[PDB]
Amino acid sequence: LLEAARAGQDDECRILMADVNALDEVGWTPLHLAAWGHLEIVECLLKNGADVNAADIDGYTPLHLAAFSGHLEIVEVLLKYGADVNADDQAGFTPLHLAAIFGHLEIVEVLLKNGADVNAQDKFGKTPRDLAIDNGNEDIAEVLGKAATLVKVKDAADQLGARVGYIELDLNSGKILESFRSEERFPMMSTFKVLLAGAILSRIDAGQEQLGRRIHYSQNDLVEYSPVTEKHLTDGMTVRELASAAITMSDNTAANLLLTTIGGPKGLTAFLHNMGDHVTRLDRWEPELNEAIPNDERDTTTPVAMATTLRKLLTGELLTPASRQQLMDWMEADKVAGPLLRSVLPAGWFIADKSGAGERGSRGIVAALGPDGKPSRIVVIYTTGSQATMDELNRQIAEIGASLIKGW
Amino acid sequence: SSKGEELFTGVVPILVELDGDVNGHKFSVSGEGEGDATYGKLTLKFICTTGKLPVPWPTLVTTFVQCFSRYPDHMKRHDFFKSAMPEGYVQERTIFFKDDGNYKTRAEVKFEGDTLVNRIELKGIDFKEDGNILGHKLEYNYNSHNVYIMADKQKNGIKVNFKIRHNIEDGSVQLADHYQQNTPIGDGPVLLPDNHYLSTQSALSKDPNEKRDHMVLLEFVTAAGITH
Repeated sequence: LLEAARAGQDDECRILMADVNALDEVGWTPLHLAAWGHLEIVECLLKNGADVNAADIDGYTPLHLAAFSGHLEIVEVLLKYGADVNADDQAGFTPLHLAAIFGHLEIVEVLLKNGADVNAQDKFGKTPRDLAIDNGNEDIAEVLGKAATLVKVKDAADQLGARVGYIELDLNSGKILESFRSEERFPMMSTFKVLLAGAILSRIDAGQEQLGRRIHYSQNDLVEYSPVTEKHLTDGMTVRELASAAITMSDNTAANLLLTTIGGPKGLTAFLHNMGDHVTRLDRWEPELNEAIPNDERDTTTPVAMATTLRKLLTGELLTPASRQQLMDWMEADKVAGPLLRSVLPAGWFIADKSGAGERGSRGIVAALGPDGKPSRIVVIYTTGSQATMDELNRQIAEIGASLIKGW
Repeated sequence: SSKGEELFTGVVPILVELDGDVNGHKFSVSGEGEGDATYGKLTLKFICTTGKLPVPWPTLVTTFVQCFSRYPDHMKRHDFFKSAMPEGYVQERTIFFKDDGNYKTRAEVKFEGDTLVNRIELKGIDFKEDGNILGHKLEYNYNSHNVYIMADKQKNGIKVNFKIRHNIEDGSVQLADHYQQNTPIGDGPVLLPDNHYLSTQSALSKDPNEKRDHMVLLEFVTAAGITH
C-alpha cells in the first residue's frame, strides 16, 4: 500500500483495503506519499480511515507536505477530512508557516478560512508573517497582517460586549485595505468636527467666510466641555481660532458656533450630500449629538462613508491645496486623543486624528497616519453599546491600532 | 531534458577532497569511487590522510554529489544538479548539531576531465569537548532521510533543507539540521525545479585490508514528489 501511492495505484488502494497507516523508515504513511499531487489516492485513503494527522519522523503531517509541494486541492481535502490546520512540526512550523515560507498564496487563504492561527509562533517565536517577510513574500505578509488585525477587532468586540466597526483605506488610491462592519451606522460623536472644519474651509475657499472674522458670543452659548471658548467670553474668537479649538480640543461651543455659520446640522448634512456622501448625517448640536440611542439614525456615519469623505477632504479636489493642508495640520495638533492610536504610535510616525466619546459606551477615532513622517492610510474605528469603562474602551482601540501598525 | 544529464548515463569516476578545521583540529580526507545515476548509486572509500579523524565519520557523509541521484524520467526537467554540469555548482551548507557546535562548508562539484570531483572546505566551531562529536559517541551507521528541494530563482539555483539523525551509542539520537544552497558555476542555463524531495539511504562499512582511518560508503538516492 506504501508503494501503491508513489507511483500511485488508486484502484489498488481500494483493492488493498491492510494497514491504512503502514509506516516506513521515515514514518511516511500512504497518505504522506500521496500528498505530493495524487488527489484521487489521497481521497481513497481518507475514505478508508487513514490517520489524517499522522506525523513523520520530522513532525510533518500530510497537510505540511501538501503545503510545501503546493497542491491546493489536496490541502482542501485533507482539511475536509479533519486535518489539524495548526499542527506543528519539530521546528514549530504550522502549515501556514510553510505556505508563507514557500510563497503559496492560495494555500495561505484556504488555511486562514479553515481556522489557521495567524499568530502561531515557531520554536524561535516567529509567526507566519515574520517568515513571509524573511522570504520576500510581500503579498502574503500583507494578507497575514490584515488577518491578524481582524482577529484583534473581533477580540475587542468580544471584550467590550459591543459591536466594533473598522476600516483601513489607502490614502492615495482610496483602496479598502481591510474592514469590519464597515456599512453599519455608528454615532460619530465629536469625530463630526473634522467634517465641520472641512465645510468651513470650503466656505473660506469660496469667499463665503474669512479665517479672521471675529465672532462674539455670550454665557448662554456656552455648553459643557468648552475649554477654549469659556476663556474668551469677553473678546470673542475668530473663525480660525474656533476651528482650531473645535478640532484640537474638541471644544463643544466652538463647534456649535461654527455650525451656526453654515446653517446648523442641516447645513453640514447638505455640504456632505453635495460632495457625494449620502450616508453621513448631522441632526443635533453639542452635546445632544452624543446620546447614541439604539436604532437612532441621527448623528451617524458608517466606517466606509466617514473614511471616504475624510479622504476626499484631505487629498481630493474639494478643498484648495492650502485648505486641505490646514485641515491636516489642525488634526495633527489634536490634544485630546492621547490614550487612543497615539498611545501606541512608534517614533517617527505621523498622525492626524480626531476622537469622540459619547453615551452608552460610544467611542471612536478617525485618523490619517503613516511611518516616516507622512500619512499614507486612513483608519476609522467606532464602537457603541458597551458597558465597559472609558479606560477599557481606550485600551481596546489602542490595541487595534497596535495591530494595524505591527502589520503595516 | 538537459545536456548535462547525458554525462551521467553510465558509471562515472568520483574524487572527493576535504580540508577541515573543527575547534582548531585540522584534518584532511581523500575519497574515490564511482557513481551510477541510473540506479541512484554511489560507492566510495574515504581515508583520513592526517591521522585519526577528529570527528566521527558519519558526521561528514552529507558533506562528502547529488548529481548522482536518480531522477525518474517524468522528473528530468527538475534535476538542477545534472543540468549545471560539466561546469558544475557551488554547494554551501551550515549544519547545526543540536546542543553542540556547527559545521560551515563550501564545496565545488564539477567535472575535471571524465571525473566528477567534489572539493570541500569545512570549518567547525563551538563543539563541546565531550559532546557526541568530539567525544566520538556516534554509532558507525546511517539512517534514511528525506531531503527537501526548492528553487531559488534570484540566485539561479536551489535551496535545500533536511535533518540528519545520527544514532548515539547510548540509544539516543544526535540531530544535525542542514541548511543548504547550490548555485551554478557556469553561465549556461540550468533547470530550476518545482518543490520536491529526495529519499536517501546509506550503508557504512570497513575495508579489511585498510589500517588507516577510513570509511566505505554505499548510498542510494531517488528523487520523487512530482507527478505527471
